[PDB]
Amino acid sequence: MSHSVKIYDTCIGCTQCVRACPTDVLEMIPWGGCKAKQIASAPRTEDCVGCKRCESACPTDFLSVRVYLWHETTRSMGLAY
Amino acid sequence: DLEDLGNTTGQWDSYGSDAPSPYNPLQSKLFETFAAPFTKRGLLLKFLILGGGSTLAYLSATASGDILP
Amino acid sequence: ELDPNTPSPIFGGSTGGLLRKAQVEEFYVITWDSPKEQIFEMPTGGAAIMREGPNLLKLARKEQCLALGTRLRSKYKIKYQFYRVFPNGEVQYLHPKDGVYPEKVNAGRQGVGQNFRSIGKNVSPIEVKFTGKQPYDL
Amino acid sequence: MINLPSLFVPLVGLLFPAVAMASLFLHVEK
Amino acid sequence: FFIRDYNPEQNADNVLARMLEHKEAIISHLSWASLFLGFHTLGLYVHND
Amino acid sequence: ALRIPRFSQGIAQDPTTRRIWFGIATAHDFESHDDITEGRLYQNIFASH
Amino acid sequence: KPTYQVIQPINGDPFIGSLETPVTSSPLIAWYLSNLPAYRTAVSPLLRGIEVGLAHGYLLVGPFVKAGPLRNTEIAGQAGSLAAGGLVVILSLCLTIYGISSFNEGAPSTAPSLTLTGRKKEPDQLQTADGWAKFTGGFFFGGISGVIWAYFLLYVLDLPY
Ligand code: CLA
Ligand code: CLA
Ligand code: CLA
Ligand code: CLA
Ligand code: CLA
Ligand SMILES: CCCCCCCCCCCCO[C@H]1O[C@H](CO)[C@@H](O[C@H]2O[C@H](CO)[C@@H](O)[C@H](O)[C@H]2O)[C@H](O)[C@H]1O
Ligand code: SF4
Ligand code: SF4
Repeated sequence: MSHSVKIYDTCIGCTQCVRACPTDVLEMIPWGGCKAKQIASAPRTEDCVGCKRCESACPTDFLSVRVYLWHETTRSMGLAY
Repeated sequence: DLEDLGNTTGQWDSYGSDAPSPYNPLQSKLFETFAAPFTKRGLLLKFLILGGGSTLAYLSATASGDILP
Repeated sequence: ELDPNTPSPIFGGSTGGLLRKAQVEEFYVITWDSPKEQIFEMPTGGAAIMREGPNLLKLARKEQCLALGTRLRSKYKIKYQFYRVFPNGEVQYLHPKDGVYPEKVNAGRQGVGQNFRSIGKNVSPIEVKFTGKQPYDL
Repeated sequence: MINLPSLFVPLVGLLFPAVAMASLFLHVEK
Repeated sequence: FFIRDYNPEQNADNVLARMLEHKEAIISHLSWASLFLGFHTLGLYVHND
Repeated sequence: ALRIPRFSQGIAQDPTTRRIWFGIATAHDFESHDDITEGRLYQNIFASH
Repeated sequence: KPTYQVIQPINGDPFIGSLETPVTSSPLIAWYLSNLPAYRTAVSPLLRGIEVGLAHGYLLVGPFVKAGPLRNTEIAGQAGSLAAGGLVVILSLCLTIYGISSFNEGAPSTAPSLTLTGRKKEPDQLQTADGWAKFTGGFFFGGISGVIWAYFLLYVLDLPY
């Protein structure tokens, strides 16, 4: 919000789990351990569109994720052009 | 190797651009103002919009005798 | 565009790729390593042979470079770069910045994750109706 | 003069629209 | 009301709540009316046709 | 890339048409668009109707 | 010689595309369109306005004088200016409130020429508003006007056949 769809989970481990998504996600931040201990819902998100390819794979274990920014770019659209 | 239409031929060569037409019919400023009302404008265009459209619509309908629908 | 051909990467023509508002906004070219010359899929309906380098073709929008990337690491190599061009050079510098290959640590950047509170019971509604006294703007 | 009350359909159904379709292209700009 | 306004701690044990709480039933003993009111009107009207 | 019809900012920007279509069809949803305070809103429905 | 120019797709880089081909770009097409706005701006517009206004002018006659609402007219008017003259007005301002997309506002003044322009970067705008006026001002006196040596003329006319 301006991109706020929660995929968070608890493991935030990313091996045989999830990577897919055009740019948006650099993660691998760590947080002071969780087993695999790469955590967070996100990296800085003012770059790309609105997939839910974001889960589809590797847990979010509450909500899926989805469309919702509303507040919508063009670059975040696909079309201006 | 005689034949080749030895540099055949070129043009100068295969350029085109640099003067293909004299530009335009004379008319210089056979108009210039001539009719101003779009040649004046700052500011207009309402003015005109109520006028043109007031006749068109005003006489556009009313009268003389029917001729009805 | 003859007087300078810089080119590394080899299409021929297409209807495809960028049309005007790449000039008027933000530009988006991707560049890469190669071994021995191979014939490739594209974004935009297809295809070409590479050879070498810069190996620096430019794309429309960022989804497209990364999109090869998947494309580009099946059939392999390490090295793919994608940069974002303006008209007017820089800010927003896109793949360069720290490391690459997200799935590493040096640092955090980013992200949080939670807003103010964690996933648990927002059965609880939204609260006070927007006033500029209380921390609802991040 | 005889038989002539035809102006409150263009001023409205025609010209009033002209105004706003013009004018209200203030949504684009002003 | 349930999303923009409405206040689960402010409401609770409390009859409007309880409506959420014992809700899975509410749609069922509703959907049981329809499905019944369904095929039974539709037996009588095709059969009749 | 202009700044344009206001209450929203979110809306106020996308070039893509959504800016008009949407422009009309928030107008009415007072609570929680840009302007709004519980004192605004109320009155902003009162001198409305 | 080269199978079609020194064989290029576009101006040169493939990547924008447009698959430049005949009907895009043949010495023969391309030329049938440069006093006119397609490439270069001949003159500061003001004049292009009426050859544009006028040519498009005496059109829209048999369209709405031979296909008119209750057609083949017995009236003094049509053959006719009539309604069509009304269209060039609606048209011509539907045309103006587009010259509020660009204002960009100046007089520089050059229909006079220095030095082969290049425009430089004409592509894209660099038409101020005080340009798009003198065009859609030429448009009115091109539309209305170009609507009369249409009807002024007797139609000597050719019969279906
Ligand atoms: C609310 C609306 C409404 C109204 C009031 C009208 C009204 C009209 N429509 Mg119409 N129409 C509408 C909605 C409407 N329409 C819609 C939604 C559609 C789409 C389905 C149409 C599709 C349609 C068609 C296809 C046609 C019409 C036509 C007409 C006209 C029929 C009679 C006529 O000749 O006009 C009376 C007046 C005029 C046409 C303009 C008169 C201007 C003259 C007096 C000027 C000439 C003198 C001189 C040059 C000017 C002097 C200026 C000086 C001061 C400098 C009439 C004006 C027909 C028509 O107009 O053909 C002739 C026909 O074309 N309509
Ligand atoms: C066969 C037809 C059919 C019918 C009967 C309808 C009927 C309707 N459609 Mg619709 N529609 C259709 C086919 C149809 N549609 C198709 C094929 C598409 C696309 C595939 C659409 C896409 C569509 C959309 C997106 C919407 C509608 C809406 C509507 C409703 C709005 C009615 C209204 O009064 O607006 C009146 C319309 C106008 C006033 C705008 C027209 C502007 C013109 C006249 C300007 C002319 C420009 C001129 C040259 C400039 C001169 C300048 C001058 C102004 C100064 C109406 C129920 C709307 C809706 O749902 O609203 C409730 C809207 O959402 N339709
Ligand atoms: C004419 C309609 C068609 C039919 C038959 C139905 C039927 C139904 N809709 Mg429905 N619906 C329709 C069009 C239809 N809808 C349309 C166009 C829309 C909007 C786009 C909706 C939107 C809608 C909603 C929102 C809901 C329903 C619901 C329902 C169910 C409500 C329970 C009921 O009425 O009795 C039961 C059904 C009938 C009387 C229909 C006949 C079903 C049986 C008898 C099949 C016959 C067996 C046959 C011999 C074997 C053939 C199969 C094969 C082996 C050859 C019912 C199944 C609701 C629901 O889910 O209820 C729990 C609710 O969710 N509908
Ligand atoms: C009204 C139009 C419609 C539109 C918007 C387009 C648009 C386009 N067409 Mg196209 N086309 C159309 C109808 C249309 N076409 C039809 C009906 C055909 C016949 C099948 C074609 C066959 C065609 C081909 C083969 C090509 C295109 C191409 C194109 C694209 C670029 C070419 C260009 O603009 O060069 C500029 C065009 C001109 C300067 C046109 C000049 C011709 C005038 C002067 C004729 C005047 C008529 C004369 C008085 C007498 C003829 C009488 C009558 C029989 C017509 C562009 C997207 C090209 C493409 O795919 O993209 C690169 C491709 O080459 N078209
Ligand atoms: C979409 C099409 C369809 C078509 C083909 C027509 C056609 C017609 N309608 Mg009509 N009508 C329609 C849908 C249509 N209508 C619908 C949907 C409605 C209800 C919404 C109506 C309601 C209606 C009414 C009330 C009337 C008509 C009338 C007419 C006639 C007069 C048109 C006129 O003079 O305008 C002027 C025409 C022009 C300015 C045409 C110029 C441009 C054309 C040639 C297209 C450009 C192509 C061009 C040649 C490009 C080729 C390449 C080039 C470079 C060479 C004409 C027969 C009138 C009539 O009385 O019928 C006999 C009557 O007023 N219509
Ligand atoms: C009906 C009156 C026609 C006679 C022309 C004088 C009025 C024209 C309107 C402009 C009003 C000011 O008078 C004007 O005279 C000439 C216009 O023709 C200009 O002389 C020249 O420079 C102008 C200023 O940018 C430009 O429009 C042109 O390049 C050119 O006309 C004077 O710079 C200007 O001051
Ligand atoms: S998708 Fe979920 S589980 Fe997987 S890494 Fe991301 S946050 Fe963790
Ligand atoms: S699709 Fe979703 S998760 Fe993936 S990059 Fe886009 S916003 Fe992020």
